Amino acid sequence: MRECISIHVGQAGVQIGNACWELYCLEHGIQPDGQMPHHHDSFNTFFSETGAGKHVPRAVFVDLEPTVIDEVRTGTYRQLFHPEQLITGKEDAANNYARGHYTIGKEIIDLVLDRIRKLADQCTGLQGFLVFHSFGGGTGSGFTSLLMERLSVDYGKKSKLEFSIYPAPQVSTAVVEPYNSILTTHTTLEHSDCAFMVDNEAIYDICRRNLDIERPTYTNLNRLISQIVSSITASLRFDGALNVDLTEFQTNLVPYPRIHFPLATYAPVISAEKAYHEQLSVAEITNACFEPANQMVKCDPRHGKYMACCLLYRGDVVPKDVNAAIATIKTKRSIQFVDWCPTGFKVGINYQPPTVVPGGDLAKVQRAVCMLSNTTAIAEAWARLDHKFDLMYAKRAFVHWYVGEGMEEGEFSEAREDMAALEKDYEEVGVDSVE
Amino acid sequence: MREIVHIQAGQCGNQIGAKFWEVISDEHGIDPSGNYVGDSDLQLERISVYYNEASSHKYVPRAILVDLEPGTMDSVRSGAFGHLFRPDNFIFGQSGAGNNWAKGHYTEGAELVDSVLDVVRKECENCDCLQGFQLTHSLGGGTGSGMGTLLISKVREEYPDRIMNTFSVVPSPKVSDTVVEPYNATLSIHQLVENTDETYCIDNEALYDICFRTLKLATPTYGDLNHLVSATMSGVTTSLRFPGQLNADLRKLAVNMVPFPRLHFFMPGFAPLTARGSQQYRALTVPELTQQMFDAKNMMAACDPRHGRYLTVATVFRGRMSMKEVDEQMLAIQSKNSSYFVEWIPNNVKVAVCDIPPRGLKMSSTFIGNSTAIQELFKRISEQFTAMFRRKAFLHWYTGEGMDEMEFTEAESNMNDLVSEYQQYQDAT
Amino acid sequence: LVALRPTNMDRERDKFFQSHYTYNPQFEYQEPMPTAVLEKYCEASGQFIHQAVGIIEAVLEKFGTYEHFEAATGGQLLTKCQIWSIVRKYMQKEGCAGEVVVQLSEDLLSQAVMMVENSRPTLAINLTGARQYWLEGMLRHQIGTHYLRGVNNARQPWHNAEGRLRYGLRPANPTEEGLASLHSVLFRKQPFLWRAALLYYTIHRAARMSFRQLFQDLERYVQDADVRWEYCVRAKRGQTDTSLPGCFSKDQVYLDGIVRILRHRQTIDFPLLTSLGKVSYEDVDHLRPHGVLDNTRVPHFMQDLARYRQQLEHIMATNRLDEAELGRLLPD
Ligand SMILES: Nc1nc2c(ncn2[C@@H]2O[C@H](COP(=O)(O)OP(=O)(O)OP(=O)(O)O)[C@@H](O)[C@H]2O)c(=O)[nH]1
Ligand SMILES: Nc1nc2c(ncn2[C@@H]2O[C@H](COP(=O)(O)OP(=O)(O)O)[C@@H](O)[C@H]2O)c(=O)[nH]1
Ligand SMILES: [Mg+2]
Ligand SMILES: [Zn+2]
Repeated sequence: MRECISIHVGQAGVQIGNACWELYCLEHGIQPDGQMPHHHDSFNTFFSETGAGKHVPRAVFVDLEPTVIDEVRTGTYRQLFHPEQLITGKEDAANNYARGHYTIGKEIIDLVLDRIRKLADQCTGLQGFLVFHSFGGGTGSGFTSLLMERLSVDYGKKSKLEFSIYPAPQVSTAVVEPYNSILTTHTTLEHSDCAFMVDNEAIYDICRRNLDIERPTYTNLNRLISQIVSSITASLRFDGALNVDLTEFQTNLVPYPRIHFPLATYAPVISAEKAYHEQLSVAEITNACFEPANQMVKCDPRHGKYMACCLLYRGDVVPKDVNAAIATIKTKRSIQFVDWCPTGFKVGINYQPPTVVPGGDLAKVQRAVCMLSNTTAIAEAWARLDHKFDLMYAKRAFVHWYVGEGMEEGEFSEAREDMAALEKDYEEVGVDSVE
Repeated sequence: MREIVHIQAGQCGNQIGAKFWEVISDEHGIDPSGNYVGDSDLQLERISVYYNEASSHKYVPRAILVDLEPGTMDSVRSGAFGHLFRPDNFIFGQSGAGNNWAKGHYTEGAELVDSVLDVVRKECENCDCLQGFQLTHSLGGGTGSGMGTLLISKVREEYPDRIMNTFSVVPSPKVSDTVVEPYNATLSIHQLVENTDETYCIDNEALYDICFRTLKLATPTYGDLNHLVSATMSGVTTSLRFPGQLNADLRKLAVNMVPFPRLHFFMPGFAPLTARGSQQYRALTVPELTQQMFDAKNMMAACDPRHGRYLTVATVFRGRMSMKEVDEQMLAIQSKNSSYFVEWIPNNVKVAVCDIPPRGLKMSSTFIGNSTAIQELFKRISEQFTAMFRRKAFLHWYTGEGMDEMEFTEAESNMNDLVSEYQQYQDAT
Repeated sequence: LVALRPTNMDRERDKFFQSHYTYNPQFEYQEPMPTAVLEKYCEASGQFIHQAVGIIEAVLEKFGTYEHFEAATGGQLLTKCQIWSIVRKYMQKEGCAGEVVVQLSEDLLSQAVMMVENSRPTLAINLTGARQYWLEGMLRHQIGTHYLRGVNNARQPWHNAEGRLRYGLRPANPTEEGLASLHSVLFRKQPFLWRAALLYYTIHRAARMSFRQLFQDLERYVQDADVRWEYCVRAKRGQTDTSLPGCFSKDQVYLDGIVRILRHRQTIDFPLLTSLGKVSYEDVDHLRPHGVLDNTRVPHFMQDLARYRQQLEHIMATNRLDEAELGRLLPD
C-alpha cells in the first residue's frame, strides 16, 4: 500500500529496467509471465495484481526508437509487462537534446503522462517516482527534462528519484555529451528531488579488479545497478529491523535545495572463487564501501568531504556491529565530514539477504550494504564538464543542429551561467565556518 | 482501579510496546489469545489496571498504537502476541512522517491526531478511575517526536490533572542513527518540558554497553534492548499492579522525584544483570543489588553520574526481602558517596518494595535517578543543534511545512535556559 | 555595513536622480539603529585631508579624469567566470583553498565584504565594476589581510572582547584597514590610493554639507552619478534626514591607517603584525611575549619581505607621501 512507479526513458533506462525487473521477478518468486507457484504485502508496492495469479509491473517504458522496446517485446519478458505501457516513438532524438525536448518528444509526452496518470490513480499510497535515464543520449536528457517538468507541475509534492548515468571523464561514446548534460542538468536542477550519480567507467574498473572479469558486457553493469536499486527499495519491499522510506532519503541526503547529487556505492562485490578466504565482516564491508576504489563514480572522495551518507544493510546484520563500524569510520581522519554536520549517517537494516541471479557473476552472500553518499568531490566533476562545454562552445561547434531544432543560443549561455552558479555553491559550502 | 492507558508512537515506540506487552502478559499469565491461563489470583486482582476484561472472559490490553506507515504496524499484527490487541486500535496513516518533525507535528499528524484523541477518549470513559498516561516513543524519528508531542499537548489540554509518563529514547552521543536528529530532539524537548510530568531518558549506547560488557552478549539484537526497557517499565508499574510491604504509585514517584516543575528527566537502571554463566558464582543479596545500581556502567543513560549530583533517587525493589536490610544499604550508600548527592535535600532516597519477583529470579530492583549529570546530554545536543542551525542546513524541509526560524530560536533558547537551571541547582549552596 | 545600508536606498536614489540631484534623501534603517557605533563615528577628522587631496590631484594630473584612470589602470570589466577563476587561483596561492564561501552580488556599497554567515567565513564580491588588475588587490585586502589576521587572531589569548581587555589591546583599526588598503595596491604599476583618499575627503565634507551639496561637491573629482551616489551614502550612513550636515566617519580609517603604517614601516615587523591577529602596530612589542605563533599564517605576498618593503616605498612615491612629509605629519 506504498506504491512507487518506475519510468524508464531512453535505451539506457530500458536496458537497466530489463535487469531490474528480472531481479525483482527473481526476488519475489515471480515467473516471467507474472505467475508465482519472511515474506508478507511485499510485492504489492511494485507489482499490481489482476484477478488471476498474474501480476504486472508498474513500469512505463518510453522510447523514441522502437528497436530496444521491440527487443523487450520479443524477449523472455514478453508476457510480463502491460502492453499499453511500452510506448514507442518513431524517430529517436539521435543524441540531440532539442529533438528530445522540443520537437519529437513533444508529440508523445501527452500519451506518456496519460499512462502515468492511469497508473497513479490505480494506486492508493503512491510514494514517488523512479526515473531510469542516461545523461548523454538525446532522448534521455531531453525527454527526461520534459517529463520531470510535467510531473512536477502535475504531482505537486511527491518523491522524484533519478538514476542518471554521469558522463565519464575519459570514455565517451557520444560526441555531444557536454551539451546534453548541461541542458538536462539546468532543467532537472529545479525539479528532481534526489538524483543518483553512476558512471560506466567506474563500473568497468570494479568489474575488472574485484569481480575478476576482464571483458564485461552492458549486461554486467546493468546487473550491478539493478542490485543497487533493489537494495534501495528493500526497505519498502521487505520487513526490516530499521526501515526507511524514500522521503527519508530526500530529507537526510539533501541539505540544500540544489545540492542533491549523491553518488552510489555497493558492497560486497566478490567473485564466486574468492567467496571463501574471507568471512565478510560487516565492519569489513563498511570499510569496503568507504574505500575510494569501490565507489561507482570516477571521483576520489579524498578530494572532497562527505556532507551526508546513508548506508542500507541487508541480511544477517546486528545493529551493534554497525554502530561500532560507523564509530570507527568516524574516528579516521581521511574521511572528513563538514564541520557543520556532526551527524553524517542514516542507517537502515533489512532482514532479507540479497539474492543472486542465476547466470550472474557475483556470489551468494549473507550480508550486503548499499551506500548513497552526498559529497563535495562531485563538484570537481562538474568543472570538467563545464570545461568541455566551454571549448565546444568557444567555436560554436554543433550549435546549428540545436538552433535549427527549436532552441536559442541565449539558452546555452543561461545554462552555462546556471552550472557556474552550482559550482560556486559547491565551493561555498565546502568551506568552513567562523566563530 | 487506577487504570493506565498505553500510547505507542513511532516505530521504536511500537516495537518497545510489543515487547512490553509480551512481558506484562508473561507476568499476569495471559495466553497469546488474550485469555487468562494463570495460576495466582493476585494476577487478576489488579488485572484491570492495564487490561480490560472483554466479554466471554477475555482480556485486551489498553493500548493505542499510532504510526504514519503501516509497515511496522502490520509486522506487529502478524507476529505472535499481536492477535490480542483490539484491532480497532491500530491507527495508521499513509504518507509517513519521512523522518521529519514538521510532518509529524503540523502537516501529517494534524490528520490522525483527531482519531487518536477519539480512541483515547473512548478508553478514558471506559476506565473507572484513570491513573495516568504512559507514552512510549523516540526522539529522533519524525513520527515519534512530532506526533507524540502533539498528542501530549492535546491530552494535557483535555486532562490537566492526570499524570504523564514518557519513555523517550534519547539520541546516543557517539553514533547518530539519523542526520537531522538534533532538530527533532530540540523541538520534542521543548514540547516535553512544556507539558510533561516525567521523562525517562534512554540511550541506545548505554544499552549496547550493558548487553556487551555486563551480560556478555556479542550479538545484541533489538529484541534484547527492548526486553531490557520493558523490564524497566514493568518494574516501575509493579508497585501498584501488585501488593507490597511498602507500595508505590506513579503519583508517588512524580511527587518524590520532581522538586521543580521543569527538572523532571530521569535516568533508569535495572539490577541484577548476570550473564548466563556468571550467575551461580554470585550471591543475590540486597547489598549486591544496591551496589550494582550505583555506577556509570549500569546507567541506561550515557552520562557518568559522577560529573554531577543526584538531585533525587527512587528505588523500587521486588521479591521477598527484609526492609531493615534495604534501609541499611541505602544508609551506607548515601554515606560513602556524600559528594555525589545534593546538600540541601536530606534523605534523598525514595524506597518502594513489592512482593513478587519479575519471574525466574529471587529479587530484582529498579533505579530511577533524577541527577544533574544529564545536563551534559542537553549541552551536547544543544551544541549540535547550534552548529546545524548556524549554516541553516536542512532548514528548508522544516520551513516548507509552515514552521519558521523563530520556532528554532525560541526552542534553543528554552533548552539553554533549562541547562542553566540544571547548572544553577547543581552548584547551589 | 548591512545595518547602516538604508532600507529605502533605491526609492530615495530614484527620487534623487529624477529631481536632477536637488532632492535630499530621507533614509530609513532596520530598527534599532546601532546608536553606540553612530556616536563613535559622528565626527570627521581633517588630520590627513591634504594628503587625501594630494592623492586625488596626483591621479587627475596624470590621468586627467578618474574615468580614464579606472579604465587605464584597472583593466577590463570582468565576467562572473573570470572572477571565479581569479579567486580560485588566489585561494590556492594563499593556501586557504576550500575555507571561504564566495558569493557574487550587485548590491554592495564596496568592491567586496568579508563576512561571517552561518558562523562561517563568506566573501561577497560586487560583480558591478569588478576589473582585471584591481580584483587581485581586493583579494589581497579581504583574504590576504582581513581573513588571515582573523584566523591568526582566533588562536590568540585576545581572540574575544575579554581577551582584548585582559591583554590591554588598542583597537584593531586603523591598523587593520590601513594594512588591507596598502595590500590592495601592492603589486600595481600605478598604486594610487584613490578609494582611500576620496572616502576620507567625502566624509570631511559630509560633516559640513547636505547630501545635495556633497553630491555636487564631488563632481570636481568624479563625474559618474552612480559612483558619486555610492560615496555620498557611505559618508552619510545612519543619517536619516540628509538635508542636515553630518557623517559616518568610519571610512576615514583607510587613509588614517595607510599614513600611520607607512610613517612607522621601518620599525614594524609585518609578518609578526599579521601573525598576532587583529592588533594595532603599536601593540606588537607589548603582545609579542604572549602571542602563540606556531601555526599562524602570513600572506604569500609577504614571503619575499625585501620586495614587500620596496612596494611600500613605491606606494609612497606614487601617492606623494615621501619620508620627510610623513616625518612632519607625525613627529613620533
Ligand atoms: N549502464 C549502462 N549504460 C548504458 C547501457 N546502454 C547504453 N548506456 C548508456 O547510454 C548512453 C548512450 O545514450 P542513450 O541514453 O542510450 O541514448 P538513447 O537512450 O538511445 O536515446 P537517444 O539519445 O535518442 O538515442 C551511453 O553513454 C551509455 O552510457 C547499459 O546497458 N548500461
Ligand atoms: N531502543 C530501541 N530504539 C529503537 C528501535 N528501533 C528504532 N529505535 C530508535 O528510533 C529512532 C527512529 O525513529 P522511528 O520511529 O523509527 O522513525 P519515525 O517513523 O519517524 O518515528 C532511532 O533513533 C532509533 O534509535 C528499537 O527496537 N529499540
Ligand atoms: Mg536513443
Ligand atoms: Zn576592508
